Amino acid sequence: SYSPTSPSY
Amino acid sequence: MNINPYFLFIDVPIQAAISTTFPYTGVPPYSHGTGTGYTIDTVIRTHEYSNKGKQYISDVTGCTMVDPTNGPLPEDNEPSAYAQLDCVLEALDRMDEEHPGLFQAASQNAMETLMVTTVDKLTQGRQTFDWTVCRNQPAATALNTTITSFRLNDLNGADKGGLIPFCQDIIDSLDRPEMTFFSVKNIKKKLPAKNRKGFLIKRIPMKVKDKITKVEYIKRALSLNTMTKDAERGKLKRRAIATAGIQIRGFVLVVENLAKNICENLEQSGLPVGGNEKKAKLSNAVAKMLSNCPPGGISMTVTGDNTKWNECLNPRIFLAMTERITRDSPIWFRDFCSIAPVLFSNKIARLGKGFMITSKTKRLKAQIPCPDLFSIPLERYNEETRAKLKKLKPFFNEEGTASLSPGMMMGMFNMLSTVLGVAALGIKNIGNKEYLWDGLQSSDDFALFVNAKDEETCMEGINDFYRTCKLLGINMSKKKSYCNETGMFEFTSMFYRDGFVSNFAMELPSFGVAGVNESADMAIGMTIIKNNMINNGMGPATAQTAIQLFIADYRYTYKCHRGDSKVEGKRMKIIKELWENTKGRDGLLVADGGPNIYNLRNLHIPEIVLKYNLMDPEYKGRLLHPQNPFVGHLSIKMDYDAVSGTHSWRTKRNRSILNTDQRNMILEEQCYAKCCNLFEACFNSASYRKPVGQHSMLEAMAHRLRMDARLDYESGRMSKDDFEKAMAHLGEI
Amino acid sequence: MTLAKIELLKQLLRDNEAKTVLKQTTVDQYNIIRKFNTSRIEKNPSLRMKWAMCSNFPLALTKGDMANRIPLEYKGIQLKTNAEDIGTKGQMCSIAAVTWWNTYGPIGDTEGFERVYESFFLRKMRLDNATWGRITFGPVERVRKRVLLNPLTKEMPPDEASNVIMEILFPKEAGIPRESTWIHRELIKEKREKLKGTMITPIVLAYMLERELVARRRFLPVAGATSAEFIEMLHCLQGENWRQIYHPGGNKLTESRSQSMIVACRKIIRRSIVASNPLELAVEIANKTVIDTEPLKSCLAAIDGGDVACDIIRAALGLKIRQRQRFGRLELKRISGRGFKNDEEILIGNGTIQKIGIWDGEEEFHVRCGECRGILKKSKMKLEKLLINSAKKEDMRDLIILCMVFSQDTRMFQGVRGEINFLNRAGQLLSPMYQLQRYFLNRSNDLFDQWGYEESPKASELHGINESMNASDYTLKGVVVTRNVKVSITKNLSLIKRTGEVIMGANDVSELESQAQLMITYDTPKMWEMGTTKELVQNTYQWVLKNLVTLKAQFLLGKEDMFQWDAFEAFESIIPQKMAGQYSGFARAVLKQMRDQEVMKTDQFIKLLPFCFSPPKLRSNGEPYQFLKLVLKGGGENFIEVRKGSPLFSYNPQTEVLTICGRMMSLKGKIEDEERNRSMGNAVLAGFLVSGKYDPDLGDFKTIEELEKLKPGEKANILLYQGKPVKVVK
Amino acid sequence: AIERNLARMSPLVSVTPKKLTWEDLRPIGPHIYNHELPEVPYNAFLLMSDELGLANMTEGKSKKPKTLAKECLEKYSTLRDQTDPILIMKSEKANENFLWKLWRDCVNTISNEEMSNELQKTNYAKWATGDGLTYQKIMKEVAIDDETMCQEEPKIPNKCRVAAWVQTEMNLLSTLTSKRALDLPEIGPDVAPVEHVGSERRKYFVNEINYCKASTVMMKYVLFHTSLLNESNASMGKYKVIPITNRVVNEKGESFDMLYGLAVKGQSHLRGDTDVVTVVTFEFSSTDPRVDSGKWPKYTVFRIGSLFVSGREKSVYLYCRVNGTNKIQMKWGMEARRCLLQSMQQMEAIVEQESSIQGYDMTKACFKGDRVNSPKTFSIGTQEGKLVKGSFGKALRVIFTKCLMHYVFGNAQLEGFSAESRRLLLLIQALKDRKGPWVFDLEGMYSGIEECISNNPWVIQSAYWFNEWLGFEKEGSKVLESVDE
Amino acid sequence: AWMVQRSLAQEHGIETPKYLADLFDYKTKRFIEVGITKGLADDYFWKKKE
RNA sequence: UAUACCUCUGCUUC
RNA sequence: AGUAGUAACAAGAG
Repeated sequence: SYSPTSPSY
Repeated sequence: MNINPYFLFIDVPIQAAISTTFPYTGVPPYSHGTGTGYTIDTVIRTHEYSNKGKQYISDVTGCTMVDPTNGPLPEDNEPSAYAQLDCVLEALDRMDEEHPGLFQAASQNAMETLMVTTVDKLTQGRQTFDWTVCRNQPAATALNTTITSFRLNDLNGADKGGLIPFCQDIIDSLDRPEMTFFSVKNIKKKLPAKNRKGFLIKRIPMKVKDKITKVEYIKRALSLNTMTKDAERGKLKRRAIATAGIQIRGFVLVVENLAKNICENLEQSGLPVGGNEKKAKLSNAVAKMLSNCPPGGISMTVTGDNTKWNECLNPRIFLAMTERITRDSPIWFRDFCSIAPVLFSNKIARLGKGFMITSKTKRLKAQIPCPDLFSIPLERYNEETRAKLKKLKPFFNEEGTASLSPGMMMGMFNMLSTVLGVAALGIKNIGNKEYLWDGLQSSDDFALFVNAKDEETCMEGINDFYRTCKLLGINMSKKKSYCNETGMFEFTSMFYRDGFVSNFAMELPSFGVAGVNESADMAIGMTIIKNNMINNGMGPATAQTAIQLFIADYRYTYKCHRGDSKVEGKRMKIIKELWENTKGRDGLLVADGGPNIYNLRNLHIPEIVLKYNLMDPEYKGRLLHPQNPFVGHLSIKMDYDAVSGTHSWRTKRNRSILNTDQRNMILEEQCYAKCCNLFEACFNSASYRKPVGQHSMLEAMAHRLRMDARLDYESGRMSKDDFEKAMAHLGEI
Repeated sequence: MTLAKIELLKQLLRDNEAKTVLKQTTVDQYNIIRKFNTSRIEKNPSLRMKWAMCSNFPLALTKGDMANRIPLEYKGIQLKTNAEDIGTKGQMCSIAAVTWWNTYGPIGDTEGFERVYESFFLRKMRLDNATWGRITFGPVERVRKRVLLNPLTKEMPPDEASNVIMEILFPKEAGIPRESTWIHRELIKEKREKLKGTMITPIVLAYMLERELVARRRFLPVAGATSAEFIEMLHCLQGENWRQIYHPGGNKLTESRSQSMIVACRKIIRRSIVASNPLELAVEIANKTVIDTEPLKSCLAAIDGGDVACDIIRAALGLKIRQRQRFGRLELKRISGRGFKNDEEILIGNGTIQKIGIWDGEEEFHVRCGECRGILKKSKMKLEKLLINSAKKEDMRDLIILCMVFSQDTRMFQGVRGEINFLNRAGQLLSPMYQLQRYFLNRSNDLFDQWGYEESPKASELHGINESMNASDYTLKGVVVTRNVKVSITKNLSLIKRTGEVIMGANDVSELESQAQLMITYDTPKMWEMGTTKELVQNTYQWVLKNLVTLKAQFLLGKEDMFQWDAFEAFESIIPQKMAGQYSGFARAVLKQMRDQEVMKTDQFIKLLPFCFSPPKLRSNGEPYQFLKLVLKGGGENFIEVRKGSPLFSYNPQTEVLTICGRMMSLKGKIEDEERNRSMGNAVLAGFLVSGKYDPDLGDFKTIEELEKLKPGEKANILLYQGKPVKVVK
Repeated sequence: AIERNLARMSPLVSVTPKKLTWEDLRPIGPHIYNHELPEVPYNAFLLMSDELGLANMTEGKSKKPKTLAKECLEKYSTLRDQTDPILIMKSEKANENFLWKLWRDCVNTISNEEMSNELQKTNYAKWATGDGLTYQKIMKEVAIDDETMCQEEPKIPNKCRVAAWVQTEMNLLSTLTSKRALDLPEIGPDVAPVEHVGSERRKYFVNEINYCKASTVMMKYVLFHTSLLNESNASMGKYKVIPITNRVVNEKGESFDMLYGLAVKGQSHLRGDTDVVTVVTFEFSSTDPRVDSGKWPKYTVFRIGSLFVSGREKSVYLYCRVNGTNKIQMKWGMEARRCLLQSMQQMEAIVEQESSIQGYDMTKACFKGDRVNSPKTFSIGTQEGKLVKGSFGKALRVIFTKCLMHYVFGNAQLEGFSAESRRLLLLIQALKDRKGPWVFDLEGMYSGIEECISNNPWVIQSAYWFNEWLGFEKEGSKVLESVDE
Repeated sequence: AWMVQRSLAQEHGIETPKYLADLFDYKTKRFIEVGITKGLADDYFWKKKE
């Protein structure tokens, strides 16, 4: 199970 | 943090990610209104490139002709149409000395094909300029109007069946003093009615004989229609494209078949090479030019492109090409192949609709036809069109057409012009300088390779190629073309970089719904995925996504969402009943709100074949009812694999014709259709195989039905009643 | 029905329009008036279909009773309208009419449907009955070749197929009988029985028949498998960077095993040659090789096909070896005599010099061509005897012709007229002998006349024949028609016989590396070893980069410890054996420069380290062979440039990125600090160093022939890559 | 003859070749940096980043569009009942009264109890639709005599300068959210390992796009054009109100039905493909137009309440605008989901190439990293004059956004720019690889490129991005210039 | 003519002549080939039998 | 002029 | 107005 992330959220 | 999508090119090189530089998810530019400004542009520019040659008035047509061939050579880089015959012939001799036997064999193969080729061949020409009505029509109708017209002038070459007598009638019809032809006009007739007043007026049409004088017919026979090209990608400003008449089609077919037979055996021509094979040609052609000069040999590849390709190549050169190529063939075939260039050498260009003038004060508009083009002060046109109309005068005809001796149209002699481009590649050297060039040609796009010891020589070898092409009427684009060291290049939107990269964006529009019908579009949509996985480098995940996205576009377009889902619609209301009625729901097609059972492995299998075992007997019996009404009378560019079921339907005919003067053609069509439908009932193979015979169409049906009657009686099918009745009917016929 | 046709014909002839149409229009012109219509060519059907589906009644219906069984509405939904269509003259309807018909319409006869569309159903069972294997990630070379897309029932040309279709569906309208009818009489008899009771339209049957008869051959990128039942699954079999082992269902052809069997054995041999004890590798691999489903042992045992490469493996495993040759249509087997090919220039009959490989020495073969059989005896360009049997005329004729051409007789060579250098239909130059085969099979009158005749055998069992394949007293010179019808293998893969003679040469297999027909597989570790050039090039350099930590460290310690690794044997099987030692001695010396001197280049160390496996070969002087580029087998692309980058290998020092056959690799974090302004001349020629920079007084850029002849301690100019002059000393 | 003609031909006939150097590559489009010009305005069909969707929790199954907009406005009735117009900004040639009357007519028509979504053919609807504005056709004989009639001088696009709203659109459309919008249907079951690799790859590739902003903007364009084309053929003469619909699912798995605004369909007797049907958009928003006024000269903005967006209060605006589309562009909107494939293929190629190098499925490695390898990193953009490393996911979305912007701003200026600029791209790659590239008439290349930079936002911003990228490559070329030498 | 010849041969259930015949007798169920010679009839007869 | 708040048309070319 | 962009639509026809 993939949940994308980022350094602006 | 400002995001920049161009910074992807720091990591991944441009060829590796070339798909991202093509905006093919977006919209292509369409044309609006008239293309007369674009057509006049081409007329002015075509003569602009050949105005220093020889002007003379044609005593046949009465038109202003210009001739650049064997004229003064250019002293500038402006597109030159001034080709030199000797240099073309030498380039052809070099091609013959390196490819001997091809020139005569291609002429014999074409000549042997021509003899077998029939008249019906001309029906597959798509849109054709009908000289009788002066409109673009279907090729089949344009051909029929010409045969019926020819019959009124006592020219029955089509009755023999072969193409030769028909093409003989065409060159013979030029000599006729007055060419008669049909033109339909209406008649009122009181048909008996039950309408208070006991009658009804229905306008029955009837044909009328109409005449044109010899000169006005020759002009129409030499004329070419024009219109703007829609959906031309990768370009800002639009341009014009032409359409030819029925006379010249037969002669072009031979010249292109002749030039095809030449291009097939040439190794430095990319035509008619299939896109998949073009890499097999290019990658190996590159491999040769790589390992050829080891010692400091700078092999350079030139990404080429030609400017004014059609507007500079002269028919007069193409005529000399046929005369050289048909050296060994007999005289009748030499005269046959010469006709098509001769017609293009004296051709006439039509200028489309015209120009629309308006007044913003009164809110009015009106089109000015090309005949009335000059029935108005030139100040009332806009600034640019005022300049065009002044330059058009010397080449303008009274009846509203433009004379145009030099230049070709967009897509006419594709093969034969490729030959001339290959002939430029065949020289390879000039003056025994230290270099050797080679390349691949395909109409206006070429790829030149140049090997030499130092790059200063390469650029002179390219310059020698540039100056050579000028003598052939071929102009290289200094602006668009560019040169680099061999290893990567571009050719017809195919990007080499130590191997041709995949360019998925080019094929992306094809993934959508095609527009044939539910049954066909499904097969087409899965096949496009299958093919793009193989050829255009699409992985399994992106391919499985395309399987989903197509079904999405397929279900909204054809309004056939899942039967269990609760999407509302006229069809969906019946789909939800079919979902509740059917037991084998996985057997239902998507067109009937069924589930999508496709995946990577079964793309090549039709949907009806996949789910056949899962269907209910009543569902497959209704879905595949042999005599169902939705599939019409079928008859045997890419093809597909699909089953002929109820979803293999055809749409309604365009009804706009109903309220125009061309209603006649509906009764004209259905009259033929009734005869052909009965002829097909007499001859079941007529749908499959082309029937042959110069005898009467009725005779074939009469004899066949007589034998069917005689055999059905003597075998024991018809009684004496039905046999004597059948012979009594046939006796009257 | 005949009465209804004639009645409809009479009613139609009442119309003066139709009567004149039927009398004036010809049977040829039927093809024109059928395509006459007001219909226009849809230039944007994707758009027009989306537009037409938002309208009420876009579909058109055929006028008939079945159309009338559809109601005008259904529970408020408007199915169809009264207004007719222009083309069909039937009621126009909506897309809901289709869904209604499928739900509440008449249940029709679908008997025969599975036999009509058999061609498609055979795809379903070829997928249902199939079994998938392993998916593996790694490079693949794709060769773009013309291949058959779908498997056929019996392949024919269009002209031949149409007549067969015509005989099946419309026998009364076939016209002139053709020879195809007699050839395919059982295929007609079969299709006539299968497609008898169905109600589906003939035009549909002719379309399905034409699919399973006429061939669709198109260019596609392929690797490994090239059979039709594999091509149809080509999308799943392979990619540019991945492979998928696939085993289709149903029966497979015997000839298809023969094609792959040869390529399999050759590829086994080409690898095991370079490594010492070839027999050990050849048996290790061949035991665990698979052709689709069958192992190579079983295929070699059951199939009596073979060739040079095939037999060599049969010996290495066990069981007999069949020395059988195939000359186009003629199939041979070797009774005795081992000939040897020699290239000579023969001035053939028409008057042209031709380079042809003549077979010296005496030979004897057991021959067979189609149905005719016999025994052949030949020598260097001479038919000594030809004892054949009686059979069909075309088989007896072609057997004698194929024996005359295969024997390379001077009476055959001096019997050519006109030209015999014609290409095939695609445009490819055929080989010298096959050109003569294609010519004399057609034009045999020049051969029979130039051959000569002699007395027939007067023994009771023997007979003679003449030009027209009939018994005669004056037989052809050397022709006779008769009424009567252990081994071991070396370390270096040459077969020896008990008497000491050698019958199979390891250096006798063909170098032509063609594509197989079925799925070639190697049930072993290290499959890549039996791979294509670029597959091995890319894998090899990956094995280098993967172990660059220890290999670069051990190069400062272990002198010649690294140069021979397990992985590099595969890379050597690529290299031309006539240059392997020359490259190795050069690559080792350039590498030893960077070792013993203080000038290292990791991008070069990675480039040349694989070339150093094969035992080196220096010059007479002791200096190695200098090179610009190290060429590899197959294709002009495959070479590693020493100074410049190359299609197989290049390095980008801005990003510190290495390109190996397209794929990107990063060297960042594995490079020394002093490699900024470290010229490349110090690892281009063995025993050379950069002193200064291009001095015009030294002259031009000196070639290898000059550089090798330069004396030690002598300056000269060298050009690295375009635009980088350097001044180098020995 | 060839050689004898080449002797007598003039020397002026030549190719004038010159070897390409980096200083010869001058930034393309010098006029876009000039402040004397007006900055390019927002000209898309619908809003993208500034949108504001009114949510409504449902079962997750299709309902009628009017009933959906009714129940959405039932939940957020404070804005629906607002009949008091608070006008913030106004388009030059617009009519406050007509537009607001239209908005109220739409709101009330959709809110009513009856079935039909038809709108009364009022005087304000006839202005916003442009009734009767077509000119009357007359005979050629009359127009020839009428000397006041003339051929119109053609409207040429204006020369606009760079605007930062494009940059911000790109920045925001590429970012992640908590809301999945795609409607991807089912497929057959996986059997072959390739299908299991592809399915496992989709979990990484697809949901990377699905969760981002551009995915919802795309689905909005698609589903809207899908119904806008259906009304345009079914109800031709009837003015109709169409809602801007899109179903959405959050990370917890609850179906939110979003409503971004309401639109007025014009009169749609569309014969030709290029025939226009004017559409009037009334769209919700949280953006104050006075912040970036240069962005909204085509829009007319109201202020119709407030909402608790991210906990705190936010002012709700109503962006009103008269717009237009045609049969072609509505179709290409229905076929706009293909913006996935163009970006998903491009990056799956990098995953497959990386799997070739290391011989196993490098999908998880590229995205997240793993035991052996680190995560794939790309130069994603700038920040105060220096590079920034973005992850594989971001580089995926940046392309997907770029592919969406190719459609939303797709016209002849884009085609002409992309094509002619792609030539100047390839030359730069040759210079990057050091393949000594030569050019024959570079001014011709620039003249062909620069004529396509007029008033397309994406073209003008790509020309700016191209010159920033071209500038950063020139600093890297200082590495290669002095290698060896 | 070929349609007649094939329809007769197929209906009567016999082989189709490889060349085009001239007549066909319904009572005999046999195709007929007419020949008009100048000199002897026996010369033209056995040549057709080939 | 009238029928005509009617009728036909949505790629059907003048 | 607006769509749009080197010329059109913003209904046409009887």
